[PDB]
Amino acid sequence: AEGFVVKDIHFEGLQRVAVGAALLSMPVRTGDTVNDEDISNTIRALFATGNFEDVRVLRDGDTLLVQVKERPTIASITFSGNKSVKDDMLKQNLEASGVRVGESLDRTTIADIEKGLEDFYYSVGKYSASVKAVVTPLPRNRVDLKLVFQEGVSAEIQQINIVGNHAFTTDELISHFQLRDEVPWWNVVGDRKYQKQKLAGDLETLRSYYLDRGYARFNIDSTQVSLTPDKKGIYVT
Amino acid sequence: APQVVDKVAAVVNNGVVLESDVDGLMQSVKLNAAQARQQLPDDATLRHQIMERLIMDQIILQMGQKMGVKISDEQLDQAIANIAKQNNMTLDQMRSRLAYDGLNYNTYRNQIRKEMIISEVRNNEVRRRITILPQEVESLAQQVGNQNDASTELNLSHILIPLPENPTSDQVNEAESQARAIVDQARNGADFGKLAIAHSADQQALNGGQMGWGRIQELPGIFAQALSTAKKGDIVGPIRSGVGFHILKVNDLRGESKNISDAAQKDRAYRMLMNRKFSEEAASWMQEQRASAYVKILSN
Amino acid sequence: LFNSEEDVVKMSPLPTVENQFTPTTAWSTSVGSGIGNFYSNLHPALADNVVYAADRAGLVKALNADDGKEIWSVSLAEKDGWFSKEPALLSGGVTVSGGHVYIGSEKAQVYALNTSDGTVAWQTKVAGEALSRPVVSDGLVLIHTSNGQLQALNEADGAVKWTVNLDMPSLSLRGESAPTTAFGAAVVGGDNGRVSAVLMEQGQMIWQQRISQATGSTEIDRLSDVDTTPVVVNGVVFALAYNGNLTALDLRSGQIMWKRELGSVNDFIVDGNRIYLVDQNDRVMALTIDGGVTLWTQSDLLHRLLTSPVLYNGNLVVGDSEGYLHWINVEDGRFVAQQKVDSSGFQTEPVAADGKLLIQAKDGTVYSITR
Amino acid sequence: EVPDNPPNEIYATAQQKLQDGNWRQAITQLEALDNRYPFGPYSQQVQLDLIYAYYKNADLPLAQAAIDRFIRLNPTHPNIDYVMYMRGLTNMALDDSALQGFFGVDRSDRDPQHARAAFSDFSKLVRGYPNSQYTTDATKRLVFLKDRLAKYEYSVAEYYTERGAWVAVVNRVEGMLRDYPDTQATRDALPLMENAYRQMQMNAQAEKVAKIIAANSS
Repeated sequence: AEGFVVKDIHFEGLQRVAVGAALLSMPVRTGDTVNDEDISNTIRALFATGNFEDVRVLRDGDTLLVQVKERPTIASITFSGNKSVKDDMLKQNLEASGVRVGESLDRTTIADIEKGLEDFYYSVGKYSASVKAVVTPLPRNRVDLKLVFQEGVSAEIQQINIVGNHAFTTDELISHFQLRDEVPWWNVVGDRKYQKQKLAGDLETLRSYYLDRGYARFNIDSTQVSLTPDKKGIYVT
Repeated sequence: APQVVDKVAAVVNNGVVLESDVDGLMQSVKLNAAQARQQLPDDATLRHQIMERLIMDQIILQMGQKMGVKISDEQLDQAIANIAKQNNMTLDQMRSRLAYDGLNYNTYRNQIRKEMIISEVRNNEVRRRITILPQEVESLAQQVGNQNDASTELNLSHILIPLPENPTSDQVNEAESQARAIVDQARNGADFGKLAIAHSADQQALNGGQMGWGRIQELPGIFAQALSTAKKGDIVGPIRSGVGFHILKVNDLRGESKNISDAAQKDRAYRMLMNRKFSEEAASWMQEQRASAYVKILSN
Repeated sequence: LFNSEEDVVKMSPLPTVENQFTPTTAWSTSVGSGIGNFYSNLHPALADNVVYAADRAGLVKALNADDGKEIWSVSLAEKDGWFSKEPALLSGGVTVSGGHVYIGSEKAQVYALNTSDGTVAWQTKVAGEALSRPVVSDGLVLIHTSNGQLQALNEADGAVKWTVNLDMPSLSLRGESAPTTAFGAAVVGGDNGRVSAVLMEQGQMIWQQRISQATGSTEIDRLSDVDTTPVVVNGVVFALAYNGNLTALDLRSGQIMWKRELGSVNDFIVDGNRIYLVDQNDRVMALTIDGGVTLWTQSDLLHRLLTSPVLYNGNLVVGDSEGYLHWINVEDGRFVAQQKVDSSGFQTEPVAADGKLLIQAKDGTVYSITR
Repeated sequence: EVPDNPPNEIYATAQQKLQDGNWRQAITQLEALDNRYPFGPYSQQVQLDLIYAYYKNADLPLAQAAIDRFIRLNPTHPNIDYVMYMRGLTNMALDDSALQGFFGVDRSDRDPQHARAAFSDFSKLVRGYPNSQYTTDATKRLVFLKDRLAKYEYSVAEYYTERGAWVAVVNRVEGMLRDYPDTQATRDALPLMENAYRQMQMNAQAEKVAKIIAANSS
C-alpha cells in the first residue's frame, strides 16, 4: 500500500558491499506494504551503515530500485611540499586515522586529519603552516589523496623569563634548560626552536632544581607562552 | 518509467537530510505564510534558508544523541495539550490532526519529540556559555527603581495632529475633526498603531506612536492632567495646544504594594538580561556549530 | 638544513610614490641600544615641551623637544650591581602624567621617575611583567600584566589599590591592552577575546562582552587577543580583536551596536565620523562611525609590518619595519609622500602632539619628523 | 613498471608467470592487478595467488599479512580451509633454517614460538574442516610439531638436571606430562623426574615415578 507492493528489490552501484549485507541493512523485507516514511527510514539506515556516499530509492510501481554511490576506495597516498616532516611519520599518522591504501575514504575525517597535522606543525613552532588535502577521482570508483604541505618559517624563542626568582638568577636557571633563549656564536649545533614537550620537561627541570636546594615549597604559579603578531617571535614566561 | 521516491538532499556529518523532510518543511512554511504571505514571499531564498534549517537541526540532533539526551513518551503526554485554544487535546487534537497531516498518528509525536530534543540541547549549551554579573542586573533595574516614585506606572502611546504657528480657524476645525474621528475609531476597536502610522505627525508615527513605560508626573503637564483618571486600555480625546492636537492611549500599567524607599524588581531585570544574553549566545553557538561541522549539499 | 630553505609567505614591495611635500627630520638623538628585536611597547612620550624615551637596557632620557638636546639621563639597572648589572627590561610604554614618568618592566616592576631630575619617586612590584602602557587616571596608574591581571597603583604612594583577574588562554599574542577611562570606568581588552569594564573606586566589574569570533579549533585559529586600546566617544566603545571583529558597544550596557569582520593588534584612530584602522595584514582602511561601511582601502603595504597610525596635519602617518614613513590622504587613501628615516626599522607607535611628530626606531634613535 | 593493459591481459600474464615459476614477476603483476582493481572479478583469485606466490617466494611475513587479510575479509569463503593450511605452512617455514639443516642440526632446542603458532593454525584447520583435502597433511604436521615441542621441553629439563635445579626439572617434566603425555620426549624425560625426586630425598614420589616408568617400560 502507499508505496505499492514491492515485488522485488534491485540494487545499483554496489561494488564492494555484498547484496546480502545491503538487504540486511534495510528495515523492509519486501513487506508488500511500504509507505514513504518506510522509504525514508530505509535511506537513513542505509546511510547509517557508513558504506555509501549517496543513496536514492526509486519506484517502478512493483520494483524498489535502490541506487547507491559507494564511498570511493583509496588508491594511493601522496605527500608533497613537506620539507621537515618526513613521509614515514606522515604515513604512520595516516594509518592511525584510518586512511590507508586499499581502504575506503572517510570524507568526514578529512578535516580531522588536516587539523591534526596543523596541530603537529604548531607544536614544533611552525605557525602559519597549512596542510590541505586534495581528493581526485580515479576511475572504477577510486580516489587519490594528495596532502599539500605549505610550511612557513619556524618561530624562534625570543626570550625565556622567570619572574619571582630572588635566590637564584634567570641566567643560571635557564642554563640547564633544553630550550635556548640565545646561542653563542661558537655553538652552531643548537637553535632557538620551540617544542611543547621540551617546555614541559623544562618546567620539570626547574622544579627539580628548586626542590633539590631544600625549598620544599617551590610552586610554578603559571606559565605563559606568547607569540609575536608576525608569528616568528615566540615568548616564554 | 522509474519514479524517484526519495533521495539525500544534503549530507551532515554522519546524518543526512532527505528531500522528503525538505518538502515537509516547504509545506510547513507555505502554510505559515498562507496566513500572511508577506512573511515569506521569497522562494529560492526560502528554499536555501530551509536547507540551512534542516542542516542545523541535524547537527544539533547528532550532538544531542552523542551526549545522550532522551525523552520519554510520558514527557510527551500533555506537552501538546492545553495549548490549542480551548481544544479537547489528546482526543480532539488527534481527530483534527487526521484532516491536515495525521495520516499516521505517530508522525506528529515523533516530530514533537525531535523538536524537544533539539531545544533541550540548545538551551543546555547556550545557557552554559552565559555568565551574569549582579552588578549588571542591578544597573538595569536601578533606572526603573529610581523612576518608581509613582505608585503606578503607565504604558502609553501618543498621536499628534499638527498645526502651524499661526493656524486659521478652518485649519483648527479640520484638525479637531480629524482628532475626534481618530479618537472615535480607536474607541470603536480600531488599531491604535495603524491610526498613529496613518495620521500621527509625531516622530513615533512609524513606530506606532508607542511611548513606552513612564511615570505620570514626568509627562507633559497636559498629559499628566488628562491621564490623572485614566486606566488600562483607555482612549482619551484630543488636547488643544499651540502646535496641534494630542491624543493619548494607555496600553498597560504596573505596580506593587511594597514601599519603594528597587523593591522586588531585579528579578524582571534578570529575566530580560538573561533573554538577551541567551539570544546572543544562541546566535554565536548556531554559527560556531555550522562552521565546525561537515556539510555537503547534493541537492543538485 | 631546511630552516634556511624555508621561505615566508608574503611581503609587499615598496610602493612607488611622488612626494607632494618634502618631509625632513628636525633632529635625531640616540637613546641607547633600543628595544632591539624584542616586541615591546616602549615608545617616547611628550609633555610640556620635553621628550622622554628609554630602552630595554634601562636608560631613560629626557630631551628638549625643540632640538633634541639632552636635559637629563639616568639608568634603572641594579644600583649596587647585585647581579651583572642586569637590564631593567623596560617594556611598558613611557607615560608622563603630572610630574611623574611611569615605565613598566618585564621584571614585574613599575618605576615612577621624577620629571624635574629623573630620580626614582617610587617603585612597585606587580603581579607579573608589565607589557602594557601605564594609564594614569583619577589618581591611579593602571597596569595590565602578562598573566591577565589589571592592577591599580596609587599615583603618589605607589601601593597597589585593587586587582582584577582576567582569563589567560594557553597561547596568546605578545603584548597587553592599555585600559581607557570614561566617567570612572576603565574599559580594557583581554587576551581571551573579551572587552571588560571595571570601576576605579574598587575595581568592581560592570560588564564583560565577547568581541572575538574564534571560528576554529586549533590554537592558531583560536587566537583572539584584544591587544588594542578601546576608544570611547559619545557613550560608545570601539574595540577590535585579532582575527576578531571591529565592534561598537554601549558604554553603559556593553551591548553590541554593530559588528565588522576586521582584525588587528595595532591601535586605531576615531575622529569625526571615521575610523582609520590598520588591518592585521598591514592594510590601511577608513570606515564610518555609524557602521562598518568602508570609505577607502590602501592595500599597497601588505605584510610590511606597519606600526599603528597617527593623524598628523590631517594626514595619516604610518611607520614600516624597513624604516620608511608613509603619508596617506585621509579623504582618498592615496599615498601623499614617502621617506626613508632609519635603517633599523620601526615597530612601536609614533607620537603626534602639540604640532610635533615623534617616532623611535628599533635601535633607539628618537626622530622628530617635521614637514 | 607494470603496463596498464586491460585487466584480462594483466591476469593472463600473471598466470603465465606463475606457471613458469618466476615468482617475483608474477608477484609484481598480481600486486598491480590488485592495487589497480581492488574490488573486481579477480579479487579473490588474485589474493589467493598472491598468498601462494609469497609462500613460494619466501616472503613469509607478506604471506601472513595476506592470509590475515583474506581471512578477515572473507570469513566464509568456500576455499578458506586452503588459507588456514597455508598459514600453517608459513608458520612451519618460519621454524626452519637451511644452513643448520645442511649440517644435520636438531633444531628442537631453538625458539618454539613459530612451532606453537603452526600447531595452533593446523589444529584450527583440522577441527574446523575435518573433510578438507589438507586434513591428512595437517594431522601429520601436527604430530611432528607436538614431538618437536616436547623435545624442547625435554632439552630444558635435561639442562636443569645438569645444573642441579631439581625443582625446575620436576616442574618441567610435570608440565610435559600434562601437555604432551603421549610423545616420546615425555617417556625419555620420566627418568629425569625420578632422579630429581631422588636427589631431594623425596623417596615416595621417586617410587611413584619408577612405577610409572616400569608400567611403560617400552
